[PDB]
Amino acid sequence: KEKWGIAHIYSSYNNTIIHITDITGAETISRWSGGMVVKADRDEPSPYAAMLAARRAAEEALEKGIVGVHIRVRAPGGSKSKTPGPGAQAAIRALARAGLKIGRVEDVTPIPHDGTRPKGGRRGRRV
Amino acid sequence: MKRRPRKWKKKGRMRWKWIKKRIRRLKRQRKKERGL
Amino acid sequence: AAKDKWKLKQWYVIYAPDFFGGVEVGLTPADDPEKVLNRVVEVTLKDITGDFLKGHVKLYFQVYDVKGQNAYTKFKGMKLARSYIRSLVRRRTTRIDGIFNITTKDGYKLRVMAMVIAARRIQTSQERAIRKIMQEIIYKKAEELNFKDFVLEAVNGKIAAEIAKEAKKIYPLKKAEIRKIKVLGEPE
Amino acid sequence: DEGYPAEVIEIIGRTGTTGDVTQVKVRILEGRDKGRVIRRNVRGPVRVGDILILRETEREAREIK
RNA sequence: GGGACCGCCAGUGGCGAAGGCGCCCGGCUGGAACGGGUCCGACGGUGAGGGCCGAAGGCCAGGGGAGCGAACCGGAUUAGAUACCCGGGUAGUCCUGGCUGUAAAGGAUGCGGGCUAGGUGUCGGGCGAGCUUCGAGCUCGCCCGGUGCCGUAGGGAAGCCGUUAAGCCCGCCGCCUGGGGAGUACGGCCGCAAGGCUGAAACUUAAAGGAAUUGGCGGGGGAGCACUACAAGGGGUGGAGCGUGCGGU
RNA sequence: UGGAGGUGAUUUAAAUGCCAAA
Ligand SMILES: [Mg+2]
Ligand SMILES: [Mg+2]
Ligand SMILES: [Mg+2]
Ligand SMILES: [Mg+2]
Ligand SMILES: [Mg+2]
Ligand SMILES: [Mg+2]
Ligand SMILES: [Mg+2]
Ligand SMILES: [Mg+2]
Ligand SMILES: [Mg+2]
Ligand SMILES: [Mg+2]
Ligand SMILES: [Mg+2]
Ligand SMILES: [Mg+2]
Ligand SMILES: [Mg+2]
Repeated sequence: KEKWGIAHIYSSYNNTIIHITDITGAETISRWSGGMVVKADRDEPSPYAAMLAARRAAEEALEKGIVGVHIRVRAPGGSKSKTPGPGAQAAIRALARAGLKIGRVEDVTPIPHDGTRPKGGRRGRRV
Repeated sequence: MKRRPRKWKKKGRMRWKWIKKRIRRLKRQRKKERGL
Repeated sequence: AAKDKWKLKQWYVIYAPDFFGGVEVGLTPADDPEKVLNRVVEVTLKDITGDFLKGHVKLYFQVYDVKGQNAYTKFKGMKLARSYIRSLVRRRTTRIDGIFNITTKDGYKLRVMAMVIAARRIQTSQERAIRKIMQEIIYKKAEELNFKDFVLEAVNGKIAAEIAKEAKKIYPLKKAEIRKIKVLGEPE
Repeated sequence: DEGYPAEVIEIIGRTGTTGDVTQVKVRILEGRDKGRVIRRNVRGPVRVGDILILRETEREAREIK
């Protein structure tokens, strides 16, 4: 019939990870990060690295019979930043251009109800 | 110690907190030399 | 070698539980049939029954039995989408939450989270009165029905309509919902 | 391999560290994405009706004020 | 499996003497506002001595230890870097029973009483009128008590304050008397310790201190401009020999 | 029109003041 999967996208200020699994989440189809396609640490979070990694992952998934995906995009969350980096939308767009159908899109950043304390002291980074 | 909020102003002097620490260091030494 | 290990997998069909129709919801790959147990799949209510209104309701089904190429599921929990609840909460309104532990007629342990939104800011005593009304209605319904009927009424919106009708006596309302359900234990 | 021709339809404004770059909007004339309208950064003098040769057509420049 | 913490709603919003207090249900308990042809009958204000409460940190015994993190151990930056930045990390932060009694503990404004234009928000109670889906609901007006803003007379060096006075009057207690030496020395009391409360002189000095003005400056913001600015370009000087000017000898 | 608060951020390195004035 139709084999649908899930694309988990992890976006921070330092890197991007694109991880395609099956509908239940328990079996991995492909997994590509920014440091696997570019050679400079400075370029790992850039949008272009996101496009390259997304294209590699989409090809590997298409060869194995996946037809479309649902998307789950997240920032680090927790006691770290709640805002996704610059490579989220670029990764989302490059999946559709590569041949997959796109289902529903949502963000699953984990948000505390007044949880743990953040690193940096009571004055924070002083640069 | 007694409060002199005029001492906390920074024009023409060093920080009052560290003057206080220096005074307290100097007072420990006199106390220890007394008991001997 | 890696491409060799992929070819050993077979694809299993996942079915909805009996009282949701028992329709197909997807396929999962696995090499050994025992590894399919306890896997969880999330689907919306709109897929089960076509209606573009109930697309923010998410249901969780868990695998328990495999026979041939088919896997069968049990109801596990329900939740409303984050973007939907995040849009109801505004300034100059009041949000009332109540979290209750219940037992159905046939000894099922559930935890239920219900939410109510009022048209304006209200005093805390009125919040307590509304929460008490919610507790009474939910306890009576749980004592009255069986597990399947309770779940169906919780996702169809009937309990929320009853709660709103009863709680209009304290203050006019804007919304009333069952926010979340999780199953805690099962009969022996 | 030989690029894709695109045509300038609007000038937006100057940018860059020393004001050497212009942002424009182009419409693709060839390939898979014929007809699409995207914005780009161009170096050198340019006017409406010029034709650019793009080596790739999936990168879009960040909008300026 | 574990320890800490209760997001959005949340509001110059609420409660408390101050410090402080925010998930939900049940039990015990303190204070205040409004309504009152109820009772007592000046029983009141302030308060030297004296008493109780009191953030964080620290100390003494016994538990706990997720995250963060004085000291400390490594990696960088730098002329150096005992720091700022990055990876780790002990005490501590949490619970029970005690000690300590300190903060820009700031409304930098002690407490009670009478009086002296207005305007406009918001929280609690009461009264009147009009709606209503009959709601412990909505809108408007007035009285009392809290909590904000703009402002008349008056006050003030001015900033500003102005029925929530820093205005005019009737009370009681505390404190101050140019800048430093100094919150030090000596004596005493208190504390396990760390420390707390009390507190001079010889000598030195012509200002120290406050509010506002005009400029100049900022590794502050905005707007503009220049080939003795850059960007895009064309030609060069800096290396050699010589002409000429300057320093030195 | 003019004010009072709150939450976020803020891209390497960059020390000093001599002849004078008399
Ligand atoms: Mg890397
Ligand atoms: Mg620096
Ligand atoms: Mg003074
Ligand atoms: Mg560190
Ligand atoms: Mg305070
Ligand atoms: Mg009222
Ligand atoms: Mg008032
Ligand atoms: Mg005023
Ligand atoms: Mg002494
Ligand atoms: Mg020049
Ligand atoms: Mg140039
Ligand atoms: Mg030469
Ligand atoms: Mg200097």
